[PDB]
Amino acid sequence: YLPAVFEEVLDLVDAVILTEKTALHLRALQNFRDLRGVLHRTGEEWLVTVQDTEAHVPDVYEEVLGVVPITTLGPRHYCVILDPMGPDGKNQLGQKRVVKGEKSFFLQPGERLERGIQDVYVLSEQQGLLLKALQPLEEGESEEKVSHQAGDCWLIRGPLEYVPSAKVEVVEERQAIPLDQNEGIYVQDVKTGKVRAVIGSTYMLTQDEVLWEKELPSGVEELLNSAPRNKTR
Amino acid sequence: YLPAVFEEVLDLVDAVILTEKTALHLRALQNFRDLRGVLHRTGEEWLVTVQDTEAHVPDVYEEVLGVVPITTLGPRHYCVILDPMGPDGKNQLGQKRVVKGEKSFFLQPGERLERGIQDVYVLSEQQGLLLKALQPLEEGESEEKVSHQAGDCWLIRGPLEYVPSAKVEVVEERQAIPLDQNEGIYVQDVKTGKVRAVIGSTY
Repeated sequence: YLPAVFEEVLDLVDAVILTEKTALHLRALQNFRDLRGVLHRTGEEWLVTVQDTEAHVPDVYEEVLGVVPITTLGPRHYCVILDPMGPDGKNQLGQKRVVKGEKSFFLQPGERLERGIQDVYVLSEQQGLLLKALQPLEEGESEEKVSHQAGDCWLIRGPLEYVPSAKVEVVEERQAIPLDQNEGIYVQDVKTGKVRAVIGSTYMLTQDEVLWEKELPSGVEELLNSAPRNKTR
Repeated sequence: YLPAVFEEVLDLVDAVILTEKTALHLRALQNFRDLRGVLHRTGEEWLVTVQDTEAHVPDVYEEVLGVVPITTLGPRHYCVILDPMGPDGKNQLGQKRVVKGEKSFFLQPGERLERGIQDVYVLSEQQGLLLKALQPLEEGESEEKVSHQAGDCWLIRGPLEYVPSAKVEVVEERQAIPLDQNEGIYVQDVKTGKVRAVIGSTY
């Protein structure tokens, strides 16, 4: 290319190789159309991928930001995208989206993940999850398909795979209570304060229950005759 | 070859010998067609083998990455290929494939193995494997051909050969319990907490 008398050469541009594992983050420096003829006003940010071109060229009206990696959610992985791209083409700022199930995408412009690629909750017959409805009376959208108030809590157990819905928060992992013949623990139903003693077979704590402490007034060294006895047992 | 006035010689190229035990990993530097006339866009990566040519030549539009060894799975060997090449011709990123049974292939571009050439589980009448369904209610695809929930666990025993399916994880190797006349151990059924004492024969 011979530079004309009126033209001035600055430098060569290198079209960054767009692979399946990478995407190009660009931003408009003025109102124009890119190589594919797409309307890009000043300030707007967009992504470029293999679907568009195998190598897009940093244009004079395009500012390169970086290289977006294909956020790959494995078969038992999930993530919570903050400020997710709505259908209108703007970030839903102050909201969040949940995605999972062998999916793979590029993180849309002006977004991020809460934790970033979390392991989908998988829990057996002896493993439970205590959840809390932080938002409002969702009768659909949860495994049970039942309404949860906005503040209360509940427990989900059974051999299944759970994931934090876009309304709820996980409180704790209900576990660790195996009982046999002539053995048990004390539990207090917090809602009513009904202290009781369950014995016999293995028992997981119902949503409103919690381990209760039974004090023995100077009768410990008698019936215990090194380790401090479990006063909830 | 006499270099013309307008042409400039840089250096000689050596076509790397493609054997049955080796494959050539190449990548496109621009949109073009290779010697065999195959469409290769920029950034794309492909493999070359004895099936194509006995010695393919690093071309100017081809970038040499390395030499892929034929990953040879023996008669009692297996492997778990991460990001396996789907039928569309792209890596299924975030997934994995299981292969075994005297097989031998070249690792497709942008892939790897979990452990890399594992010994297929072989276990006698006194050897068991505790497994855990990490994923969802697979009624087919396992030896038993029965559904497993997603989180529970089960045991497989008997004189057979097992392999980790593309859904399950091995927990432990059930073994080490031989009993005879007037001998036994205490066992607790964790699901119900039913502590009991089995005696007599091996269990």
